[PDB]
This record gives sequence, C-alpha cells and structure tokens, in this order.
Amino acid sequence: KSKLPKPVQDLIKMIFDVESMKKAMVEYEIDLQKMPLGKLSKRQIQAAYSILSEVQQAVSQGSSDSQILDLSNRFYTLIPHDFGMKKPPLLNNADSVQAKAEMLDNLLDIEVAYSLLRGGSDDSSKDPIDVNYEKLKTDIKVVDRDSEEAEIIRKYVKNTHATTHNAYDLEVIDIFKIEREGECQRYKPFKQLHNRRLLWHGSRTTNFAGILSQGLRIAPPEAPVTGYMFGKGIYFADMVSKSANYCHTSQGDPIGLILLGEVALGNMYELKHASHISKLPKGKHSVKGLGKTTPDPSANISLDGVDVPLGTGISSGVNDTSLLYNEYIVYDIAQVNLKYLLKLKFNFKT
Ligand SMILES: O=C(c1cc(Cc2n[nH]c(=O)c3ccccc23)ccc1F)N1CCn2nc(C(F)(F)F)nc2C1
Repeated sequence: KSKLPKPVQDLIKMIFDVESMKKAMVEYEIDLQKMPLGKLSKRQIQAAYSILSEVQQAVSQGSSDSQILDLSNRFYTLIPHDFGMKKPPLLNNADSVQAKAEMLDNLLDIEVAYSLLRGGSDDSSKDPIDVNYEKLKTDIKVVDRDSEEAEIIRKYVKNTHATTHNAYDLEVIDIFKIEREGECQRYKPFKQLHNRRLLWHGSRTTNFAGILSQGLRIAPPEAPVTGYMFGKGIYFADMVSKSANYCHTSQGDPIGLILLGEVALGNMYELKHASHISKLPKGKHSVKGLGKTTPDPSANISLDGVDVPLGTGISSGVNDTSLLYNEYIVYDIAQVNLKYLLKLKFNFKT
C-alpha cells in the first residue's frame, strides 16, 4: 500500500485511467473494435498525419470535390472510425483537417500512456499507484497551501481569468511541484536567459501521462503545419482561462489539469495574425501572439527569479489583431522547464 500523499495518488489514478483513454477515443468517433486501444501505434498515427497532409495541399490549392474523395477516404482507412454502413464525412475544408490533426495529437499522447501500462513488469505485492508513479520519471511534491508558492499561484489563477471565458470559474484543488528527470539538464543553455516567464499550458487529462514522461513535445514532421496558427511549437498563455479551455472539461467531467512552466522567451518575434512558420528569423528565440488584452505589466512579480505576469487584464493598445489574449510559442523543447501542476475544479454556470 502506497506511502505517497493522497493528492499524488489521486493524480496518478486519473493520469493512467484506461477508461478515460477509451472515452477520449470514443469522443473522436474512433472505432474501438477495428482500432482498439491496444493496437495504437506511432507508425499508424504518423501515416495518418501524412495522409492528412495530402488533404492539406489539395484543400489549399483548390481540388475538385471528387479529387478530395480519395484522399479523405484514404485517411479513414488508416484511422478507423465508427459510422456503421454509411460513408464517413468528407474532409473537404481546412477546419475538418485540423480537427483530425488535433485527434492525432492526443492519440500520440494516449499511446504513450498505454505503452507505459503494458510495458515493464508487474508485482502483485506492490501498489499499482506506486508502480505507475515510477513510470513518469517525475518527482511530484504537494505544495503547501500555507506556503508562499501557493499564494503567488492562487493569485495567478485569481487575476488572469478572462471575462470572455465567464461561463465558469476556477477553484484550485491541489498544487504540485513537479521535477522531470533530466529536464534541468536540458534547460541549461537557457537557464539565465532574459524574458523568462511562468506561463500556463492546458491539456486534456488523457495527455498528462505523456507530458510528464516525455515532456511538452512538438508535432512530428508528418503533421500539417497549416493546422497550427504560429507553426509547430509549444504554445503557452498568460491568462489562466485561455489555457483552461484546452482541458476540455464539462459538467459531466469538471476536473481538469493545467501546467505552469518556465519558458525562455528571450527576443520575441511578435505577430498579430497567422504565420505557419517553420524556422525563426535570426536572433529570435520565441514567437509572441499579440492579444487585445494583456496582464498589467506593472503588476509583475518574481517567483524564484522567474517573472509571473499575474496582473489584472488591461488593454494592450494593439489594433487589428486576430487574438484577444497573448500566446507564446517556442520551437525548441529545451526552452521549457515544467515547474507546477494544478488540479482545477471547473464550476460551470452554464
Ligand atoms: O503545445 C501545443 C499546442 C497547443 C495548442 C492549443 C493550446 N493548448 N493549451 C494552451 O494552454 C494554449 C495556450 C495558448 C495557445 C494555445 C494553447 C495549439 C498549438 C500547439 F502547438 N502542442 C500541440 C499538440 N501537441 N502534440 C504534441 C505531440 F508531440 F504529442 F505530438 N505536442 C504538442 C504540443
């Protein structure tokens, strides 16, 4: 029987929930019979990314409605969907190709979670929670509610909830100080860089077994760059509600998880509209998407030498931008040092 703190055990319990993995695939209309969770594979997912890129150009340079049919049917061959005996829907536009790329992003992280559960050894004398905790290669400590870290973090959640996202409010349940194995090694070249900020990153619960094990990764080469607004990089935000939206919680699933990572932004290449870039202009370390609203730059405070933009939301003085709030994108996975993990209770007023 495990000796870990109860919050850590409850975190592991849902991080490795097989039923939550099966439900997330059902959410994507995936045929769990022809595509079981045990038969998930990087080779199969990468091929689907590749065919999804085929539909990209044909949609981009306007192909006839029957030329798309073969490429669309091609994608369903690789990723089996459940539509019975009727035709699956056509992937004829750019919105339907990014929705199927978002699924592949989560299928890749779900594959890692199940791969850890089926790999390795089993020992009936050992706690399953203790066994699965060791597979994350991550030291997880419970931050004291009475501590100074918790006060700064609670203020971050309290102050950066956007009015546009007022259909719910956030209640901090647990705060975790996380340390990934070998991550501080990776973060050494950017350890003392300028413009280091503590930013949010939200994701589905079924993604976190892969995030804590392999880190926040960047999409494989086969993924269509057209789907991501600012290209293939790791995206962050300074508003907690913006990142909490990607937890994809609901009334029947009101518990979500969010990250607080140290991102070395450096000299930010600021943009206002989409830019599916591959490389960065020389001298730039990151991309910032300028938003209509920004946290108060005079309310910035420092936590362990890192700047926390927990100021109240105010106007940024930027006209003709496609973003209501800021985005931060880095394109090297070594510029991210994950620091905190929060258990959020979504109280929906909807
Ligand atoms: O970071 C991202 C990413 C996330 C978003 C949405 C998003 N979410 N959350 C937030 O807080 C947030 C904050 C601001 C803006 C946007 C977001 C948009 C494009 C992105 F590139 N990734 C893509 C998925 N993905 N898939 C893998 C792998 F390796 F498994 F294939 N790695 C990744 C990493």
